[PDB]
Amino acid sequence: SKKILLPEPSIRSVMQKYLEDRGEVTFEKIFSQKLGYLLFRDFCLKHLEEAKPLVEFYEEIKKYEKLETEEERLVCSREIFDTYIMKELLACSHPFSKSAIEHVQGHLVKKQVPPDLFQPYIEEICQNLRGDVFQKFIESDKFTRFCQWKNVELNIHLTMNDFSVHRIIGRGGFGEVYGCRKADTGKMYAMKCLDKKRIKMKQGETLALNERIMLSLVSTGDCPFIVCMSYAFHTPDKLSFILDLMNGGDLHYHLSQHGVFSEADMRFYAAEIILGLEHMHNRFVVYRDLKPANILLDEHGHVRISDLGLACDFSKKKPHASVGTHGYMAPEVLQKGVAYDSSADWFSLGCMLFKLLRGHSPFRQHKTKDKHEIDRMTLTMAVELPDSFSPELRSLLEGLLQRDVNRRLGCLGRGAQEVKESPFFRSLDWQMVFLQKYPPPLIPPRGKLLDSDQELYRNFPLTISERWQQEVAETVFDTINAETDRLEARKKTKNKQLGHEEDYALGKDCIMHGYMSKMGWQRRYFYLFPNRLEWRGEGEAPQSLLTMEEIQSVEETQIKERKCLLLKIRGGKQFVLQCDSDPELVQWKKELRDAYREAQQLVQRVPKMKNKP
Amino acid sequence: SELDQLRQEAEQLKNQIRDARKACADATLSQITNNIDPVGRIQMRTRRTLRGHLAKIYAMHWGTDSRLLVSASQDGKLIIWDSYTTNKVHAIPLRSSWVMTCAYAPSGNYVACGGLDNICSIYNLKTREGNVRVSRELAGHTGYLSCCRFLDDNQIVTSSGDTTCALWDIETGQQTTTFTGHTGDVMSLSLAPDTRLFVSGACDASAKLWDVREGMCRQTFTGHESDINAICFFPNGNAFATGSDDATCRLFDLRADQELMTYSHDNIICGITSVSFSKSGRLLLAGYDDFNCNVWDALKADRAGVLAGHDNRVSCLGVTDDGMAVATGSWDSFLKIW
Amino acid sequence: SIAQARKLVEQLKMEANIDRIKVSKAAADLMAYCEAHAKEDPLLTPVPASENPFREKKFFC
Ligand SMILES: CCCn1c(CNc2cccc(C(=O)NCc3c(F)cccc3F)c2)nnc1-c1ccncn1
Repeated sequence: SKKILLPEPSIRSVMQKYLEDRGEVTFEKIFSQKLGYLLFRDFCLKHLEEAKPLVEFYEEIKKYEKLETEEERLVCSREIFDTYIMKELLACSHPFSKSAIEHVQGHLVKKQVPPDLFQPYIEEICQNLRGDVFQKFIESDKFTRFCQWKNVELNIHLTMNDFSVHRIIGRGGFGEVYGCRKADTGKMYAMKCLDKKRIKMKQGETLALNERIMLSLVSTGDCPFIVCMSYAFHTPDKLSFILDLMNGGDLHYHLSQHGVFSEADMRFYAAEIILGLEHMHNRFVVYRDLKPANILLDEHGHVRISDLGLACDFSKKKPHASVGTHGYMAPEVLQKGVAYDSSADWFSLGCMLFKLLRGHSPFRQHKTKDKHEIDRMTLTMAVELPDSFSPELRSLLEGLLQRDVNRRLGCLGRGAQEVKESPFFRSLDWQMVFLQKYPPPLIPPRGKLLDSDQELYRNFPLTISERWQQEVAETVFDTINAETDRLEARKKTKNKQLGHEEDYALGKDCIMHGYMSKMGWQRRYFYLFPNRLEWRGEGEAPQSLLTMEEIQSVEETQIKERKCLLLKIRGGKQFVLQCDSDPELVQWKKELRDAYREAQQLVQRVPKMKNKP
Repeated sequence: SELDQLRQEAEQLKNQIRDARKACADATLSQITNNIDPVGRIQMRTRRTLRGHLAKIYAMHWGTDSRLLVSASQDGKLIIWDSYTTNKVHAIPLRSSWVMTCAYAPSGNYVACGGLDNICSIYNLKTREGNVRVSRELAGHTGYLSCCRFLDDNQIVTSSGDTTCALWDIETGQQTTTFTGHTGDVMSLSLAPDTRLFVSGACDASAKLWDVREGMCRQTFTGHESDINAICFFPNGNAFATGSDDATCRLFDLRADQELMTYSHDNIICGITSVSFSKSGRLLLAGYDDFNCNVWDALKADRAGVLAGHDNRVSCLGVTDDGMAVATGSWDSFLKIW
Repeated sequence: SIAQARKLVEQLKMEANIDRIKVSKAAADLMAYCEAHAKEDPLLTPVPASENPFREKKFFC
């Protein structure tokens, strides 16, 4: 029902080949996945005493990387060096280079302790983890468990039944946002659920399309300052985005209640917005709709940049069209047929931050409809700075609101770093803004159906590996591992006393094995061999089969709304097969087709075996 | 052309060899046998059915005890059966699925088999630690194992699609003697009763006789028009029978150095896959791809009876040393004893 | 095929120089053999059903 249930360990046979065909059974690829790391970690710590010290050393460096001050780093660098460097050397147990030993020591004697001090040792740990150790990992239960977990991932088909909806959050142009819990893990998300009817009516199909594409270009790297996506899927009638949840309302809403903010409070919001914009700009996306309405607050008052529907990808093809809200657009943006890049947001930011301090856009003097005069003041008015402002604030705004891109902050040179280096932000530690350690100034209170058009929305569904694996790691991962270990332990003790099948796959030339089902459904365990496909019920050996010779072809087909393989057999006969998952399906197809085409190539060479007239 | 200057020379010997034989051909076996009484309707029935294999059966061979037999199947298993009761003595899962042949050692201590693995694997049927384990893999051939027969526990002979045959020291695991000459895949071999000689039959449509010890081809017999699939020694050691894709069996005499007799009929249209004689040599049993086994009067060339019990190719057969019974293996996955 | 005709010649050199026998003699002996062993061929000469494992035999060792 709702609980996550892992497949049995036998799924390894199918799964290992799936991954191996895709290049995904390598140390780099597994080690850098969250769940791959956690399972590789356990294996080294508990089941091989030659890789124990390596991973210990590794995790101790990774803790060291995150130490806030230079003094914490003098103390910890010395502990690491003592335990993982000097002692191992004295124990003759130190598998690392002379240059590694000297790089750290040479630095440590001079009391220079940068966060990346131990980088050469990181690369050499991986070097020592990457060969035999990694191979031994593949040969063990912990990779069997990786496969079980990977199986669940690549078989994700999200619907509404999978979530639990609480209450509404907002409305928009084609749809609305909602509060939801996700049943299996309990992780709380925001569900944006746009309607296809209204989309085709407003003809904003290019819009919904843009957002989903821009979201996936953004939703890697666990950025704290943009509302990112974890899933996307479709239903008969609507398009879901499962997004990071924000309950605290927007800065437009709060500006109106609180009134204008101090120079000190704007600063904090600015800091966070700048790191959001740094994130998108490093992935070649200009936001273009930076305004207070588009910045959201969580229960603690930390902020995120929200609606991505007007954002642009400027890597390949640079935008020139005027797009955005009128009192925040840049001179380049308004100018017809003029290319711009990320420079737009830096101007908007200057506009947006002035509004926090003064209650209106610099270039608007209470004009409602009249976009023109706003734009004309943008293209002539050097904005008047009240004497109230500090000179640090003054030059920041004067830098960001330069009319030429040639001069502006964050434009010619090094991007967000030019901004971060302003005297206005000189009190800040940018590491601490990122880690969200500065206290928020406001804590929010605690009380025409078309079959043709559907195919525009194929390639909409999506799951972000990195997002899903973190959801699992932080919620159910440990408890399900403990449970499905206990399940299996009793399966072993059951089979051992019920005459265990000394596995029928071993010591022959079996290509692959696993569960599938077949009507004449019936669940049976299959063994594919170079010249036949055996299968069996439980508590016996295989007592029936099909030969690679009598298989004419293998196709995918559809039965009772499910995808299943269809084998056309020699005697004009048919054979139908269900799999539990899309990977299994894909891999049987490939291996069956491989095997029979090669078997039938062989038999023809052998006069005793082939058919005669 | 040095190669011309020895090609016509290959003819002036191939003619000289036809000559010496034609000179010996003063009568025919059918003329000599024309007097003796017919054998009379040999109406054998099926007395046992062996169920167990899951796919085609490709080969079988009787133990010298006229009671146990091994069969070998597309299902990647040897099965050793007890024909008297129908029980299975061992069910041996193989390392390679693609076995084509199997053999039983005179002692009953070993069985051999092979196929597209290009390996003749020997199985100890009585491991000191009471188990059935592979005790040797004979590697050397560069084509598929098509047939094999033990001389004894330490010696075996093997035929192959690489066109060679070979005697093996099982202990050394080496070819003690190689037998080259054939120009096509070799399908079958029969060992003479005295195991001093053996014949082989190949897709070049010729059969050869070899000196086990000296490692040479003594005589080459031709006449078939297509692949020779099966070959069998006559009990007295002086003749042998073959079965071909050409729809005929033929009998060859060693000392006459030529064919004596052809067994065919205008209704019988597909190839023979297997042959052997009854104990006295009077009957020649042959298996067909038409699903039957025909029983021929070896001496008169008459069809004496049929065995119609299989729903696909009859792929192999054997006659028990005691002459008590015939075993037919089939692509239908069953063996029957008759 | 240089030294392929060489060994094909001398193989036939051997195959040619065996002393052969007349067919009538070969067929005579074949016929003789069968006749001398007809009594002992159970497919030609039935044994009692109780001696046949595949019909009526009861006791086996
Ligand atoms: C409190 C809701 C604020 N919010 C919006 C606001 N935008 C929005 C909300 C619902 C539907 C649509 C929509 O139909 N957008 C289509 C669209 C574009 F995709 C691009 C430009 C205009 C436009 F109408 C747009 N989008 N996501 C959120 C949101 C709310 C809470 N947590 C996380 N995210």
